[PDB]
Amino acid sequence: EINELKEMVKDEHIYDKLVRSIAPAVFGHEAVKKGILLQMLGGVHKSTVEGIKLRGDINICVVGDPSTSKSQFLKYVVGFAPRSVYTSGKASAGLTAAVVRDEEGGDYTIEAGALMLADNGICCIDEFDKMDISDQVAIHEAMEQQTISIAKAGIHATLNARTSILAAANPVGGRYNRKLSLRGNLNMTAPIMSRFDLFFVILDDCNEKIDTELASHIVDLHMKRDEAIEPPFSAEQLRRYIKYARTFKPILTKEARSYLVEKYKELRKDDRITVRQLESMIRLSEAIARANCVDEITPSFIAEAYDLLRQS
Amino acid sequence: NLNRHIRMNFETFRSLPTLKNSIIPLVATSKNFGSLCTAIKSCSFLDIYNKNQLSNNLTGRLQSLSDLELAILISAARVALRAKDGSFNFNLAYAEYEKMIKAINSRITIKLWLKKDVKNVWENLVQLDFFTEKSAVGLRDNATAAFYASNYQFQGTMIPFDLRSYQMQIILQELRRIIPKSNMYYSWTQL
Repeated sequence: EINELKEMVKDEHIYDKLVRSIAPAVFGHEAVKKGILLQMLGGVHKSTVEGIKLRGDINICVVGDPSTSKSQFLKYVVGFAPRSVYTSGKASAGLTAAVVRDEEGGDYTIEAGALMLADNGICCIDEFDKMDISDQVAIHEAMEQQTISIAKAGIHATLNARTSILAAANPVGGRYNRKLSLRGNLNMTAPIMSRFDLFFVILDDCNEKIDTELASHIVDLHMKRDEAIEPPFSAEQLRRYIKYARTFKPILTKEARSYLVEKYKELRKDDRITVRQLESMIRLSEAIARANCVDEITPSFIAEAYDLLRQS
Repeated sequence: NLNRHIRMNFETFRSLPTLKNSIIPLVATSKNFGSLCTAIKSCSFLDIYNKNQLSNNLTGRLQSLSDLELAILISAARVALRAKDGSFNFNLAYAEYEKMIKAINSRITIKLWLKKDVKNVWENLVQLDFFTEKSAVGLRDNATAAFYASNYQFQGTMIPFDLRSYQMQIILQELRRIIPKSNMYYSWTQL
């Protein structure tokens, strides 16, 4: 196991097979695969110089037109990640850990539900826009501070729940129009729109050269265990690689901070963008440092994250 | 082939002096006897002739433009698809153009031009008739109707250059069929 891990950390083309091996059943969409691969492992959350914990996790949300392969990732995470709870979203307090009574003392206990079931994992919510207002403000109360609060029968109890929301949303009309902004098309309020590190917009049209390849891949997949789907390496070493990169704990330098202030100015020159998107790209930097297994981070690997933010 | 190409003239024109026009250079371009007989045997000159009669109505207008002039017009239709009448200002073009540019570099080195220079490219585009003014009756029929339009002081000149509401001559969806896929802006023809 360590003979496979030391062989896999000494090469140079690991990340390029990792972005095409995190979802081998999906044709195209390297940016969505990049965010899904960097959304499994987080970083630098630890402790603030004062005494309060910060949001060191990566929030990933996918949007686009109907009949795409964006739910396939949703079906992959839950079939591969052990710390992964999937919910239908439309058919959903439960999300933010509901309260149920016990008759001994007529006392309450807090069921995790979708929100607290996973620990250092990915909670994936399909159909995020057909949910109500109560579970979405419970998600917002669970997201401002990495904790969830339950107030019932006179007692108040809050607890540390760490989750990475994988939100699958759709527009109000389904078809994504390039006419306006993301806010009027997503149809949800600003606060619940905030604390999200990366948005993935997928638009489709008639482009025959990649479309014929996609349809051929779909009809070639429809057979008994085809080799077409096959990745460059299996998940057997990828699980221990995820765990080995998880126990690494890397840190930033001065050149990265000097390039980061100019990158935040470049992201704010496009203008909403505030401190939360800066925190999202800071948290994605140590995740890509852990994925490439480099300790002290250089700004050239943060340049790919800058290009990923520019691509969105 | 001569009998083949006469069939085409029967189809679209069905008029003899159109075809009669084509033969006049074909029989004067020969210099010896035997070349002329091959010319009416080949009729390849009729291809070159129908090439030249076609070469700058609308398509060869489009093929004979540089990289920027395509890129302005490609943005000019993607604004034009949004509004209901299809009209679009110069600021909506430029803004759209800038947004389009802010996508090519981020997916990879292309000189984004200024404001003060696109006007020089915008001048040729309106006199290449790829755009029209919104309410502009082009040619009057007779003299005294044109003379009644000359005395009339206009309002569109009284709003500035960058706000004359220019509309579209060549629609966005038809650009995809003519622009080859080898060009980088082919992803922008379709929305």
